[PDB]
Amino acid sequence: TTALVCDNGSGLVKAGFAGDDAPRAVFPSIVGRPRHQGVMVGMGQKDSYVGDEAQSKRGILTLKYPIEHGIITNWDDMEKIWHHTFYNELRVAPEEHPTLLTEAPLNPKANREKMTQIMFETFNVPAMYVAIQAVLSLYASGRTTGIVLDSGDGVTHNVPIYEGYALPHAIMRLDLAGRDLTDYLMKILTERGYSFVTTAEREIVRDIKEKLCYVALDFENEMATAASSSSLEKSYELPDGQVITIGNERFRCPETLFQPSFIGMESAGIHETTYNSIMKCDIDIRKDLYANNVLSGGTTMYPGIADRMQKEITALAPSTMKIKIIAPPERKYSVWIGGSILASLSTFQQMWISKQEYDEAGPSIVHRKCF
Amino acid sequence: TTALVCDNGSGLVKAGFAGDDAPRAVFPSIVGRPRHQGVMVGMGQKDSYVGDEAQSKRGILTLKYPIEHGIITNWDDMEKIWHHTFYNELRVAPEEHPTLLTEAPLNPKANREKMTQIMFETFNVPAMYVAIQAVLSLYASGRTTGIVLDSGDGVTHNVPIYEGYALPHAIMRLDLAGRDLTDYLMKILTERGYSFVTTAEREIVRDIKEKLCYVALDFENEMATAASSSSLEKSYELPDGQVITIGNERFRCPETLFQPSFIGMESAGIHETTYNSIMKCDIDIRKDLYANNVLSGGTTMYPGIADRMQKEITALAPSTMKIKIIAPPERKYSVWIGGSILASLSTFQQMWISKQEYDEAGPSIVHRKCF
Amino acid sequence: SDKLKEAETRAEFAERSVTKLEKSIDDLEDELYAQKLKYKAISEELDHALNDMTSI
Amino acid sequence: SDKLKEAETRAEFAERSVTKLEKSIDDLEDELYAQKLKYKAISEELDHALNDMTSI
Ligand SMILES: Nc1ncnc2c1ncn2[C@@H]1O[C@H](COP(=O)(O)OP(=O)(O)O)[C@@H](O)[C@H]1O
Ligand SMILES: Nc1ncnc2c1ncn2[C@@H]1O[C@H](COP(=O)(O)OP(=O)(O)O)[C@@H](O)[C@H]1O
Ligand SMILES: [Mg+2]
Ligand SMILES: [Mg+2]
Repeated sequence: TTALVCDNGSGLVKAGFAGDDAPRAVFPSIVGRPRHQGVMVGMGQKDSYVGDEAQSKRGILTLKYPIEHGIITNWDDMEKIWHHTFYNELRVAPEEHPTLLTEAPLNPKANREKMTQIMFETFNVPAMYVAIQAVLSLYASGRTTGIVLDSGDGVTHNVPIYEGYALPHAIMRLDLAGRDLTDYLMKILTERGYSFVTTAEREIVRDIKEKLCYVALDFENEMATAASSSSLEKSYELPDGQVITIGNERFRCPETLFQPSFIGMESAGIHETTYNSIMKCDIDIRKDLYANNVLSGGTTMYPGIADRMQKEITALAPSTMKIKIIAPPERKYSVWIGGSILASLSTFQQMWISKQEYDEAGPSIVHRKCF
Repeated sequence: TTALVCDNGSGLVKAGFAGDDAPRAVFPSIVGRPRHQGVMVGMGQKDSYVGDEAQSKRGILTLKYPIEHGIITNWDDMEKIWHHTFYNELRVAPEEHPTLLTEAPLNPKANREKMTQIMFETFNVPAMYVAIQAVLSLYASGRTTGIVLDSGDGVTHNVPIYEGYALPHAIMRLDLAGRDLTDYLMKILTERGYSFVTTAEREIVRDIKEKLCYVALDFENEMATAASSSSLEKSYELPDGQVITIGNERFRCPETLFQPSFIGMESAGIHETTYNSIMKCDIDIRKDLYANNVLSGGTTMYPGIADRMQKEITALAPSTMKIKIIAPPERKYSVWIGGSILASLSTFQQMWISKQEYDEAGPSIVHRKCF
Repeated sequence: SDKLKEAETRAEFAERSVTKLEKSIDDLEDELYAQKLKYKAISEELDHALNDMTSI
Repeated sequence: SDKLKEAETRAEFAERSVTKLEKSIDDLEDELYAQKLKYKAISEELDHALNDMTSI
């Protein structure tokens, strides 16, 4: 039979059968209970709208993501999300399909063990396998080397790989991602008068960020230009009218990636953690990693980031090496495409964690040889 | 058995069995004791004529409404009105019929508790339920969202509802209604020479208001036109002859709704309390409320109000949203039609306040789960 | 009675005419909605071309 | 007499409604014409761009 390539993610759940080009169903991972009282009788009001249904009734819900930073903080809601994904968005019972979840690097063990225990006890799948979210993004590019920066919505991690041999001592995981950029944008919009507070209006700020923000090639020059002319002010229409005008908030929101001091984080930007991740590698594979830097994940879709990052790394790196940044147009679904490719391989067909194996060793089987 | 859908109102009591299209008996709610001496013996003169009987002998009575502004100020008279409604206008003993009263929003608790205590002790009904007068008017329109402006004769209230979830923090109750318009019309008629003072002549002024007054589309232009031409002066024949001619009093009486400063009230008109009630709602359900504005209640029957209100709200609202005002031809009985529909539902059949429940918790049961 | 019949006939024609006008305005409002969708789509496509060209 | 008064009032209401509807439909037609004018202007600009791109 065919395998189910699910990809929990944090912000958008992407799923679909193995062997295709794009995920079949992509929908936000939010579960929102209603918060008001409700007076109409017999309206058929449910107790929790999940997935894309709660992005249409969000006016009277309190949306809450079940995955904070890669890790899962609310297991009941995550179980509800998985149940919805299997039964309503794909309509395939899990009793007859292997599953291939994905997990960020350096995550707590208990999260992974609970994930496999749920998949084997509640949904009762035949066999499931957990894979690191960066190796798949490297599969999708058709490479076999390269250092991949997978800046998702929950957590940004940077896994270097050479000739198929991952370097476990050079993984640099940073917890700045799309959600923190949304919060920072929502916080700097208040400088013009627009106040978004409700958890429903966070979605509106996210839409503003997606449609308007861009990464500046040079930050100081843009700050000077936006403060003199008015060629940058782009307007946007809220879900009820009252258009708003975003000035130099456009390139200040995604600039947080390269200067995490804006949101008070100490660490260095995504332009310098990649160079540090390279320098921890051996001295003989640094040229190949320099030449095959891969971008993935949703948050790396800002217009103009593949040039800013290249300029920064070229500034840091030695002058002789060639710096090349692979930015495929299908960046958002790169991890899932790689997952489909991996699940479609014949050599991989014996790596699944078969159910009888789980019955013999318990949930701690995932840390064992079947990784 | 069948349920009795009574609707106390203030000015017209509307009642009838559940499941029909129109109330069975509609009659003014006035109780008038005779005031003169009376010399004929054996004429069979009663001590209080209630309902529609006191609108025919009103020449020698002192009519007094038992409901001032939603609240009930004279409990003995209200009990008399209910007794008349049950026994003479419907001729069904209350011992064998559930009742569904209606109550304005934000009314004093003691009024509701006394109402249920009367219904359970004096008339001894099997089970009664109290419902907010706006949710029913929303039932009758066949909608499930929308903001309903129920401008009755006692009190005008504006309850917004979305997807069946009422928003308790956005109810704007204003005490200007048909009665104040009658008093203001009676006060401005004195500018031509016609003086109505007696409580019986208030009924004549009410008839004048119903038959002649209309809401102007633009107030200043109408004031200018009525002051130059004479195409507006419509005449009306009193109950004894001596026709009267109403000039620009025609559209000045109902204009008080949109400018409550005429009768000295501070608050804003019904055109601006609706917009304020909308703006208190969340940012994502404002479009639906804009598109589904519902009118109900008697006082919204003035010829030309559904256009003036739409023009005013379109002036206030953002230019992109579409403003639509639902004004069904059966506006007057909209609340009662909705009450019949609600009482006819199977899902609602277990929400009644059963008598044994009242015996166990006292009259304060109404504020509890059985709302 | 004759005058009542005449007035009722004219009022019925007026009702029919206002129904026709409301249907016509519904049709033209729908057409304007379609053209507004057209402009939204064309502006979105132009913005997409702009971001693709600026971002290579 | 009661019936005649009812009919007359109905006629006046319907006439006023038809007047409002006519004015509104004319205004909306004007708005649609304006948006079509904007679309045609940008379309002619893009057509000039295509004429130059023929040399591209
Ligand atoms: N076109 C875009 N432009 C800018 N940011 C985007 C765009 N699309 C998605 N994002 C950001 O990326 C996030 C989605 O990232 P995604 O790759 O789905 O995370 P995950 O790894 O959990 O699947 C969104 O929250 C949004 O903030
Ligand atoms: N055809 C009409 N035109 C204008 N005003 C009316 C008309 N019918 C009723 N009214 C006004 O509405 C009041 C009746 O309102 P109603 O809806 O019966 O109040 P309630 O909510 O108490 O039932 C009357 O007092 C009268 O002033
Ligand atoms: Mg991801
Ligand atoms: Mg009422």
